[PDB]
Amino acid sequence: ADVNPKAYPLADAHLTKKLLDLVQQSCNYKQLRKGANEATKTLNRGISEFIVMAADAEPLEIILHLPLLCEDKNVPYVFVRSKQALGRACGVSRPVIACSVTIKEGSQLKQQIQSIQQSIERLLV
Amino acid sequence: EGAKSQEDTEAVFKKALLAVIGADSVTLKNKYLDWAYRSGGYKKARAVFKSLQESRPFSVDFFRKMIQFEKEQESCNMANIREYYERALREFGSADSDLWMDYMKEELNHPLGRPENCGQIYWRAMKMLQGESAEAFVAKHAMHQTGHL
Amino acid sequence: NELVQLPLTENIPAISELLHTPAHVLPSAAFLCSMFVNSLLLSK
Amino acid sequence: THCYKDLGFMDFICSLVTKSVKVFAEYPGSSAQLRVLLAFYASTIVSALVAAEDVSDNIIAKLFPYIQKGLKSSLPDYRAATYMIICQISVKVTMENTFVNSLASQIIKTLTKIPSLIKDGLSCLIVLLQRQKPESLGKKPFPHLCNVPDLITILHGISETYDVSPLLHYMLPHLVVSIIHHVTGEETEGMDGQIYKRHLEAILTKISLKNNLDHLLASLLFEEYISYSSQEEMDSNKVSLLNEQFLPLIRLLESKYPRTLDVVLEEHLKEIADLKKQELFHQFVSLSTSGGKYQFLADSDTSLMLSLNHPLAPVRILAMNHLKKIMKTSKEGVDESFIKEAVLARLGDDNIDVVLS
Amino acid sequence: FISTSTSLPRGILKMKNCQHANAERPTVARISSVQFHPGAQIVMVAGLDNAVSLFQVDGKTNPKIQSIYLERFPIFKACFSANGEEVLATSTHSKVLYVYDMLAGKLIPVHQVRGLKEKIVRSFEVSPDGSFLLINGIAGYLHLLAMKTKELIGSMKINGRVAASTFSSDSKKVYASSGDGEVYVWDVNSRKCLNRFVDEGSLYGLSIATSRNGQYVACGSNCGVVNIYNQDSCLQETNPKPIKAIMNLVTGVTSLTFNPTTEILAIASEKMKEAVRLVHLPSCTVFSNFPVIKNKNISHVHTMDFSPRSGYFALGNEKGKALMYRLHHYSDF
Amino acid sequence: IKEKLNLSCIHSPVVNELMRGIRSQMDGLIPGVEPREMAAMCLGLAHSLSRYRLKFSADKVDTMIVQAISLLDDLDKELNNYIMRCREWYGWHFPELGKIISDNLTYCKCLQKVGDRKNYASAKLSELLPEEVEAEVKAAAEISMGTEVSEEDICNILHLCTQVIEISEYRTQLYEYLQNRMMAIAPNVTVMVGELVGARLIAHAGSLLNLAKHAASTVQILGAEKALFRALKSRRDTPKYGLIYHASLVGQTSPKHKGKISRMLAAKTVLAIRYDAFGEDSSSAMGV
Amino acid sequence: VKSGSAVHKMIVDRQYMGVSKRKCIVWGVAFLSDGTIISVDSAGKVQFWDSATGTLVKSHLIANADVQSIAVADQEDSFVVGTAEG
Repeated sequence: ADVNPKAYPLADAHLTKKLLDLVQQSCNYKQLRKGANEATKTLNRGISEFIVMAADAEPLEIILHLPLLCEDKNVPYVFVRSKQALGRACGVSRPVIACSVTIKEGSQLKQQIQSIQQSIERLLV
Repeated sequence: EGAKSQEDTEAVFKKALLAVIGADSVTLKNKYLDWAYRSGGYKKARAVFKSLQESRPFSVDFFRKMIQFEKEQESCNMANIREYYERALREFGSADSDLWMDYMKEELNHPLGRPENCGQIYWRAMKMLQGESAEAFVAKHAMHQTGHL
Repeated sequence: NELVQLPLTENIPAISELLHTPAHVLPSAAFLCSMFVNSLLLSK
Repeated sequence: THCYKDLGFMDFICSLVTKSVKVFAEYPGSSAQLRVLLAFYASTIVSALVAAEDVSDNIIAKLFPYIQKGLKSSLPDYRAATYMIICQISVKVTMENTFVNSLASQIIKTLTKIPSLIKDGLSCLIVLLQRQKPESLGKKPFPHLCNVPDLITILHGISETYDVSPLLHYMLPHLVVSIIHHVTGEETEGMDGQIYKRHLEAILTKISLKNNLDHLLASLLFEEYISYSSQEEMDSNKVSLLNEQFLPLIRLLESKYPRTLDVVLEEHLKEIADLKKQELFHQFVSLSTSGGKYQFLADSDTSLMLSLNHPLAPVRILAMNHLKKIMKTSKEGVDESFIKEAVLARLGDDNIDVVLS
Repeated sequence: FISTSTSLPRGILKMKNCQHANAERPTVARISSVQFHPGAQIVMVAGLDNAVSLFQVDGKTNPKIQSIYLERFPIFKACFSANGEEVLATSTHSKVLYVYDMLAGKLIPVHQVRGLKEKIVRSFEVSPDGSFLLINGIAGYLHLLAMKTKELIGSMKINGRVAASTFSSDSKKVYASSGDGEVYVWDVNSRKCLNRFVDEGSLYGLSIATSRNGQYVACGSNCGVVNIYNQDSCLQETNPKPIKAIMNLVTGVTSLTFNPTTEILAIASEKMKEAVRLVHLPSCTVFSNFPVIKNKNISHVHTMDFSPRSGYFALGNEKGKALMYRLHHYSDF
Repeated sequence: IKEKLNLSCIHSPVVNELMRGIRSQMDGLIPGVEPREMAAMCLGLAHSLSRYRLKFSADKVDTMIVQAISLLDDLDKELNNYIMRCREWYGWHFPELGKIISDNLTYCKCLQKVGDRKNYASAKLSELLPEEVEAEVKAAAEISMGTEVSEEDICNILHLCTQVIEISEYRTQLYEYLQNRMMAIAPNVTVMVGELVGARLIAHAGSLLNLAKHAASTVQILGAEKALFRALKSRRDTPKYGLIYHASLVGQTSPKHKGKISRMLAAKTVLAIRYDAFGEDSSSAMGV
Repeated sequence: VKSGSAVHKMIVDRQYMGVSKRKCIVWGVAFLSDGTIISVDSAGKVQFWDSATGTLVKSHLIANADVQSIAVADQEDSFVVGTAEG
């Protein structure tokens, strides 16, 4: 409990494991952009499948621009509880509050990305 | 103040601030703050200061008086003392060498002060002060290091 | 039986900031001694 | 970097400080003129000791004479810089016992020269005694430590925020011995033993004892009382004097810390039983408010409290008879609650003879 | 002016390379387990070759005491009992657990445990006090067995896979780390879950260890981060904050071992060569001189152990070499 | 209603059907209310309700930030043109004054004080000018090259230079107004970069929400759009300062370190931009 | 019920102390005032769960087929289960 209500698409424990596993796979294929500034740039260039954010940023407003940009481009987005967990999945020694998986031609993760995309929109009902 | 009710004195002050808008408002705001402390208490002065803190034509006496009022109170919240100094230094920090020296002496002499902040105050004072005022601050601080103050 | 780590000079931030300021800006040694030795003590 | 890599430059800095202090010493009210320099003196040397990957014997050998020169001085800023240097040295290196003894002796003997730096000097001594090996400091500087004005009040003021355990851990074994010497013997000072007892009382009342200092104090009191009472000479009047001296201390220790002396007495029961020291144990537990529940029985070497509840029934009769004898006499070692709980517990057991008793 | 401190100094660890623990019996197979005997100068070496060997511990020669070869039993894990009179061994993909009683000279194969549905027995732990044996099962099941009679006492279930498990220092509790990054605390006497806390930044855990004095709990994860906690913090907090997160290792940590004096923590990863580190526990800083990468002898690390008084440190690798070092600070075996 | 007043209320599907019928015959049931009053009232209520739902208040609107700084530039261009006319027209009467006095406001005040060269001797300028400068001004009055002006000509010069001092007075009041509004709308931004630079950033993006959508790197180079696209097409090194060049932290530091500070400042500034745009609490603790 | 969020998810083993390819179906759930959840599944066992910690407390294997129905009396001292075998 004790989660900011502004992080509405809060994935549960089961979906969190699927998300962080796919993020870790995307790092091995060079298909991930790390950081809120880099995540914003992919949305402007229209090369992102989905956006993962961390719900435990002490001021949550520092990432709330991303949901607005995602709704314009029709890109799914979710929140996870720990920025430490998101940082380790990205392969970085520092906490990460937002990451973006990018569009790759011929990517082997296409079936897994599509299943995760379908899972995210279910949270929006 | 002498021969009329308290509410009418506040009414006179508010009308005066509407009529006088320019640099002549500087003296009016100071007398308004002094009346609030005497007619009311510390709470009345805080209410008047909050209302007037955004009307940009100011003087250093506006913030020096409020700092003195905070010191007379038994609480002496050090956070409020720094808060008044930052607002004054935002308005007159580019030219007032005395105001920077007063802020630095507050951190040393006050029982609640944090003397280790004096290093960053000196660094901030040198960059913000311009021309002769910067060199005056150097002389004033050098005098302060010895007992001549 | 328990193991306690005593404070060290380099780990304390305030002491390092005090030691990185120029000497003429620095206050008197009496204040520095109080702050330094209080930092070296174990808090309870 | 050049300060610790080149020791000639360090000697240059220290000699400059001493020379300038000596020059300004003749002019009264000239402390502020020496402010910046002394701060510079404090700022560099300490930082140099931080920067050095290892402090060698050469650095400490060069630094000690300047440390004593700073301690002997009357300028507060120069003494403060000396305290900072001492603290940093104690934090970084582990020293020989003799040199820690000699440094702590000089910190203690020159403490009262500047009355505004008593708290800083005591806190520096605490740091020194906490970061060095145990038993490094000897017994010679102990009287001068007891003669500083308002020692326990300054110690109490420090205790409100920081741990004061090393200094008390040093003082407590010496205070009890000094009290015993004062009661039975003579002291060079006129009333030194009384101020020793006053200091120990003030420590007990004001400063809370942590890190098992209560056990240490209780064990010291018990063992030293038994050791003095076990001497060849009888000294019955001296034993009575020791009893009337130790009674308030034991009672106050019981009052503030209830179970510590009980644990100490339980640990020493076997050792008292092995030798013929039952009567001394009886006297010592008679001194306390409670603890007469550990009296040995007349015929055997077992405590009353264990005798009352151990499985064998026939000797519980003797235990209850002993409790009745205690009831009829003026109770001085045992308290009301133990007796009441004992009889209410023994009303309900299986053996009817114990019920009758 | 300078003397030696009683405590272990930080920064530089004084070490000397010794003769290999398994010098008398050389092998080329992977070394699965190495362990020092609790009460005698004996080291036991086991590996993927079906042999189990026990040697007299001397820095010069390490003479062979006895070697026992099982038929088709590649040892996954072999350990001494807490009292030390018997040796327990297990294999990869085998149901039978082998118990070797040295005092009675009997080798008992425990192939059948009544009430246990587990098909294979490979991962297990022994309590410090010696009264319990815990077996890691499947579907997140933990089975508790009495040590003297090897009969099942009860079973505990966690949500998700069991990655690793360990006993408390007082042997009254069990720490089990799940496959999703969560760690459970179980009471031994009544098989009830006391608390559930989350290891920071762990997708899934690989190892866990506790200190002898009861002060520290350490968790290893896939990313190579070792988190060190106070034990009281884990018992009362759902999101405990670690004392220090060790970032030096880069690949998943598979081995954790605490020093008996609780001044050294040993961490290793088998996925990379020369991936072993030693941590000064009170300071939580890593010694800068232990893995001498110039020599290139260590390679992949599968097992680590400390002598009962920390005089020796042992290391087992994939090349069949049981490396051994002598720590000069400690003068007792 | 039942608790607050002793009154019984009935809700039912038959009630809902009755509501539908009244709405369908909305005209024809209330004779007093005109159709025009109904339509005009609907537009006013709909917009006020939508502003309430969207948290639009007089404080949250940042349009006056864009308007004030656009006007602030326009007043500067106007003031420059008129001052040159005072100096050129009065330079044919007393050319030495223009060279001595550089402050434009001080120049126009002296002209308003004293009409012709003859009156400079008797009149006093201590309040406007220092005494040694006043002596130089007084001395140059006797030895002059200028032509004598008519009475109508000197009246025209005074009226123009009077307009100058009024524009400068209002421009100061407008700048004080902008300081009030920036501290109220984005208090954290003003602590970071300042009132002027923060207002230029909002004016460039057109709104605070538009500025919030940008990344830190874009904010760093926002002003320098001409150099950015020159470098991108010709494949040269990109600019590194932008509008942030005039911020206080960038200005004070040495030219070698102005590049590192710019990206350090831009990264921290956007954090305050997001917080001011989306946060519901106006405070400067984060910015400080 | 106040905030419709899942406080706990409890994983049910597909086979009794084992794993199987066939998915486990929880056919009925009954809840007691003390805090225990009683569940019946297709694996043939009746299981007790604790709501506070979200962990299994006890399992009872009673049939070789699906256990499909649960019912609890108003006084929570007795309950009844019905299985696929009749």
